[PDB]
Amino acid sequence: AVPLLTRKIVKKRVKHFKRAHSDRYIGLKQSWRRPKGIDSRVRRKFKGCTLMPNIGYGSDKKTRHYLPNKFKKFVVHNVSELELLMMHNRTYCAEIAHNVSTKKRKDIVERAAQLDIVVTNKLAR
Amino acid sequence: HTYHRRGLWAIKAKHGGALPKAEKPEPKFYPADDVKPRTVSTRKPHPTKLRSTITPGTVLILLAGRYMGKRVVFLKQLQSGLLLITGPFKINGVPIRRVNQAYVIATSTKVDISKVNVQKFDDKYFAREPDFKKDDQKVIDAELIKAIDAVPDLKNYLGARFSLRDGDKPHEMTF
Amino acid sequence: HRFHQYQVVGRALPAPGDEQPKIYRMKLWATNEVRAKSKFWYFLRKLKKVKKANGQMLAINEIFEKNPTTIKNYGIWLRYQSRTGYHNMYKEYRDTTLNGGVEQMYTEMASRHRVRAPCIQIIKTATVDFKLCKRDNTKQFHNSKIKFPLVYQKVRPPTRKLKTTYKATRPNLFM
Amino acid sequence: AEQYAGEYEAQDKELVQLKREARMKGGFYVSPEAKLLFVVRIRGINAMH
Amino acid sequence: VSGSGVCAKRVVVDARHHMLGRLASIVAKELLNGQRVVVVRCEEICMSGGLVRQKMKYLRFLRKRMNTKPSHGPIHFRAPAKILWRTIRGMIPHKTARGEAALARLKAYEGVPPPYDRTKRMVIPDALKVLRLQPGHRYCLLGQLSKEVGWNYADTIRELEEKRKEKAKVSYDRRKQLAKLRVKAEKAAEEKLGTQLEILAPIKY
Amino acid sequence: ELIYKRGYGKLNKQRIPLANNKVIEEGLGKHNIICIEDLVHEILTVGPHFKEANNFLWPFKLKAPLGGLKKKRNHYVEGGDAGNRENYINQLVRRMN
Amino acid sequence: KGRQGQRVRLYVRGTILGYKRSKSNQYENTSLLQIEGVNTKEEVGWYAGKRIAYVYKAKTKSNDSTIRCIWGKVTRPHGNSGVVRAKFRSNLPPTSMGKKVRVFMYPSSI
RNA sequence: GGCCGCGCGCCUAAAGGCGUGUCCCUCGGGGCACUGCGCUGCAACGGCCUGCGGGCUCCCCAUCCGACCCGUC
RNA sequence: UAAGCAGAACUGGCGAUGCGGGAUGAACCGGAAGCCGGGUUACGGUGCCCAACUGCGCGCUAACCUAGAACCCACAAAGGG
RNA sequence: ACUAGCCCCGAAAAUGGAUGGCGCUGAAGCGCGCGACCCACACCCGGCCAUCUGGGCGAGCGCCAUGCCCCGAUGAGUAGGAGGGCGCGGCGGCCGCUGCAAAACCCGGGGCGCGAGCCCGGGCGGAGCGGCCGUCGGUGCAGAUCUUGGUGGUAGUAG
RNA sequence: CGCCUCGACCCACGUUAGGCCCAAGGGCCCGUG
Ligand SMILES: [K+]
Ligand SMILES: [K+]
Ligand SMILES: [K+]
Ligand SMILES: [Mg+2]
Ligand SMILES: [Mg+2]
Ligand SMILES: [Mg+2]
Ligand SMILES: [Mg+2]
Ligand SMILES: [Mg+2]
Ligand SMILES: [Mg+2]
Ligand SMILES: [Mg+2]
Ligand SMILES: [Mg+2]
Ligand SMILES: [Mg+2]
Ligand SMILES: [Mg+2]
Ligand SMILES: [Mg+2]
Ligand SMILES: [Mg+2]
Ligand SMILES: [Mg+2]
Ligand SMILES: [Mg+2]
Ligand SMILES: [Mg+2]
Ligand SMILES: [Mg+2]
Ligand SMILES: [Mg+2]
Ligand SMILES: [Mg+2]
Ligand SMILES: [Mg+2]
Ligand SMILES: [Mg+2]
Ligand SMILES: [Mg+2]
Ligand SMILES: [Mg+2]
Ligand SMILES: [Mg+2]
Ligand SMILES: [Mg+2]
Ligand SMILES: [Mg+2]
Ligand SMILES: [Mg+2]
Ligand SMILES: [Mg+2]
Ligand SMILES: [Mg+2]
Repeated sequence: AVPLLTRKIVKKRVKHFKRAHSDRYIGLKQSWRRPKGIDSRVRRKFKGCTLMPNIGYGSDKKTRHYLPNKFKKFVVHNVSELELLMMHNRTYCAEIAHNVSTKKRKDIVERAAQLDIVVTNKLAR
Repeated sequence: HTYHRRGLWAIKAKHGGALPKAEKPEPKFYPADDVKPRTVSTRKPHPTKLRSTITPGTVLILLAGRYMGKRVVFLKQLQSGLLLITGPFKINGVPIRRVNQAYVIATSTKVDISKVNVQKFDDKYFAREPDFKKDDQKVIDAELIKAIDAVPDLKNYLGARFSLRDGDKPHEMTF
Repeated sequence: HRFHQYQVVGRALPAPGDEQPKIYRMKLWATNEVRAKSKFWYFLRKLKKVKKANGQMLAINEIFEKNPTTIKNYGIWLRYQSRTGYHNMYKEYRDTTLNGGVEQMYTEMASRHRVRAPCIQIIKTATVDFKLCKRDNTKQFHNSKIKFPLVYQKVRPPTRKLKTTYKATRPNLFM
Repeated sequence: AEQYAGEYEAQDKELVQLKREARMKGGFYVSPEAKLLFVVRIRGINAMH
Repeated sequence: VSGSGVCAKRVVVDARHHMLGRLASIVAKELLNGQRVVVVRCEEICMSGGLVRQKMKYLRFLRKRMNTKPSHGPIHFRAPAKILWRTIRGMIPHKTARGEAALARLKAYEGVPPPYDRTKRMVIPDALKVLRLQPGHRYCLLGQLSKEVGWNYADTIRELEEKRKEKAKVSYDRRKQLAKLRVKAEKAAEEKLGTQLEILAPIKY
Repeated sequence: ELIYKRGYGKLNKQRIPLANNKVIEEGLGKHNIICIEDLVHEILTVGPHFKEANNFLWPFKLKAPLGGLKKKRNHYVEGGDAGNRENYINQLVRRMN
Repeated sequence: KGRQGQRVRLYVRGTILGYKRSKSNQYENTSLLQIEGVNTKEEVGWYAGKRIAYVYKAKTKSNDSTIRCIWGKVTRPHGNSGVVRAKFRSNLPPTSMGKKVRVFMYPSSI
């Protein structure tokens, strides 16, 4: 429907915390790992080095988990799970699960149009 | 720095204010979320203050828009707060327009416009929605060209655009 | 003025031994009153045997120049500490106030002898008639037909708005 | 508040009269010692005794 | 020190009788701010301290050299314009691309080669020797120092500069005749339109 | 000016702005200090309830002094900042408040 | 002289010097700008609040135009000699330092 | 630089605002005041909306500033 | 003899700590810290590198020894003119 | 004659060299002042996240009460401790998906979360898989001259 | 040297213990569409 959220969504950091030295080594993955070496520049927070996540970066409680379309996401797998958003259609949007087939996607997209529930990936498959 | 609510009087407004008890005033749909209804706001936003150097008949240089630098005579300040200006349309080709108080500079040169009628010109006249506009413009210059001819060289002054040249410091110029 | 002259008055705390102690006065040069009282208690402790904890501060008053529009000759007797030892010296100055002479004295000691303000004790200040001046460079300005040119002009714009990085010709200056 | 405001004056003024009278008869009037301080910390909290 | 702010295509500075390090300081700020600077007559720049002090300073600099490969080591330029170029480079972050671009906006010459012989050459007031140095203290000219340490084009610079000054002296005589003609013209044109120019009288200088 | 612009009370160990007189009443009313003028009078004229009034005041959080200092490392009589200035604390309060 | 181009000039030319800086770090949220003719901190106050435009030519066309604009305003003086601090909608690219900026008079108090 | 919750149930006035009675204050004109119930998210205007438009947490490059290789004793 | 040596007393610090200054540096000076916007300071500075005066004012110095130029600190003496 | 400021002599090492460099001589040096300015993650005001402190909410029109709302202060961390979460594989239950295409894998695709991670899109592939509650475990890798396997530069070189 | 598939306006030398000056702090330009 029309999103009920009116407070502007601000992000303290639209940027990922990539694991230190994952650029240097192919086998190191980008998922954050807290450095723990005794001499670590990144652990010791020298300027110019990789940044470390902390609780001060957290987002406003009123706007956290809201998608860019100002709705909050709920993943459905069939029609019955989609019926649960009819009373929350102004605050929640529906995403059809990744493994739901094209036949059932038609049924969920039809029922959500009747109920005025927004489906984020209704044009898929 | 006046304290309007300096005294607990509140009765110089409603002197005969001893009045009786107030009388307080199907949806066909229920919105599923308690949304406070939107009523019109009862706040008066205190209309904008005119710059003290802008007085009726004073000359203005336009600072932006398609008429940037046009030397123009000031007529009136509209209810919305935009100044009413005319070129006049004969000398510099600037028609009757309303301009923001910013984007103009008030010079110290003045013109008498006392015997000029600018009454039908107001915010509604400029509502976004022409032959009669040509007539109104035509009948407002001939009431103003003569007063421009009254002062020597004022006609060629109003028909020239203001510009900054080499070595010109806008923060030192008197205007 | 950087330096001010103060008259500081104090005494030892009235005790049953005396109960009407003697009064002590000093003329001290300081930048404000708090620094004048501290220097007073410094000399009372070292010259008499009364320190601030056993004493009372009675009065503090600033002395002013009688005629700050004439030029006086000012002699100063001082005590200063060098890197190796203590020495006393006599200095002479020309100023419209004795405040200027004391500022001159402190500046000269800092330059010619690298002596800072703490290492200086003003023994005596006075005004000297031009007949009795002792140091040269004070008598040579007692000429009634004093005449000379200005050999260093300091070519500069007046108010820093007229400053430019480049100029079209070299300055002409003469004396 | 009226009483306090008028008490700040006649206290400053009285000290002006007392000092003048002391000079009038040739003496010194000693002002009462200060009873109040305002104290502000000017150094940080590192390396403290 | 900030830039001139004069925002021209290029400023031509007559370097004669300026202090070397004070001139280089101002020019370096101009180049770093985006101005193109052309410095002419770099052979007559002045350095405080006479020839002897300045000459041994260069000789100590001439001592510096990479022991294992001198053509890699410091390059010791002998000309006055390249000496001033290196003095300015020392005041610029020249190993960055910004300082590389800044130093590319500087042109330095000995004498006044064309077309700058017919353009306007300015001066820097706070680099001029007459305002910077006491009249009794020693100093030397850049060309004299350069001549002492290996520069060999001082004679051709001097011969060219004499030829230029002859041509400028003739152009000066012609300009004086045209100025006297101009003053007569403004005198005759003053009465012919005497009434119109009344408003110019109080601001006539 | 210190108590008006930077006045905070201690109510239940909490730092409460003295925006109205009810805060001062509910803090120091039992000592016959009703409003912000009584509080100012008690502090300025050190009275029978200075201990209760002063301790009720949360320590003032002054800004960095506009215009700077001279030398925080030595005394005021040496040309620095530390120590007793006795009247020039008012000039210092002007720039820190 | 018969010239072509702009007929009037209602702006003064500023040059971008850089960023708010110390000896060891820099801040893009404010730029340092030198305005022609402004030589003192005192006469900077006239220009405080005045709108500023940085004009550069991009590589593609956007509205059948190859020129882009970034808008800012003069915020305060910087130092004693007329340099000013300016805030733009987006931080200026460091490549723009040394280039020209246009200082208008659009918000006028006089 | 960040924020957007007085006004009307009397009249006139674009609107800011003015207009009642009482006691006191003097030296011309104000001051402190009547206090009765209710309702109670600041505005104006513009350009644009399928486009060479807007955005981007993605990719590449440029520039300025910052930046020494991790683990270990 | 001394040592960036070896050993004790009180306190602080580094180790366990980033950040601003001392060009650079575990310990020196300032100051300790969630992610940010605006204002102002500390130490230290305002010719360029480098943000901020070639600012206002008085003297001293002339180094034909690489004159001199920031606590710790990166040296200088007796003695001479 | 003595005294003390700056300056000079006294004053010699090995790569070429360092008031940090360029340079500076009514200094851009030394001593002493004045006014402004620059400038830290320090101080002040404001927003947001978390920790801690203190409160409000039933003859309930009443609530993930393990919730929501209000108030104030606070936020460095090796060794170490603890809490709350993320992920892997089973078992007991519950709720589902999939030949109208499951798992795995790939992608300058789009997002959510401070983060561990998660969700979706497009492709490949062709038969299985997931989420929630409880419980259990051979349960999370960058190092160990770590194990096994595969692959580089060296290198079209030594020869 | 040979051979060809945003008005971007402005020229004195020289000296400052000297050549009216005491900064281009000027001058010029329809500067006006
Ligand atoms: K080890
Ligand atoms: K499980
Ligand atoms: K050829
Ligand atoms: Mg994110
Ligand atoms: Mg899928
Ligand atoms: Mg300390
Ligand atoms: Mg600078
Ligand atoms: Mg050679
Ligand atoms: Mg300030
Ligand atoms: Mg300081
Ligand atoms: Mg200390
Ligand atoms: Mg250890
Ligand atoms: Mg360690
Ligand atoms: Mg700030
Ligand atoms: Mg100077
Ligand atoms: Mg050092
Ligand atoms: Mg000796
Ligand atoms: Mg240095
Ligand atoms: Mg905060
Ligand atoms: Mg912590
Ligand atoms: Mg640990
Ligand atoms: Mg790839
Ligand atoms: Mg699984
Ligand atoms: Mg198992
Ligand atoms: Mg295992
Ligand atoms: Mg492995
Ligand atoms: Mg490991
Ligand atoms: Mg190995
Ligand atoms: Mg192997
Ligand atoms: Mg191999
Ligand atoms: Mg071979």
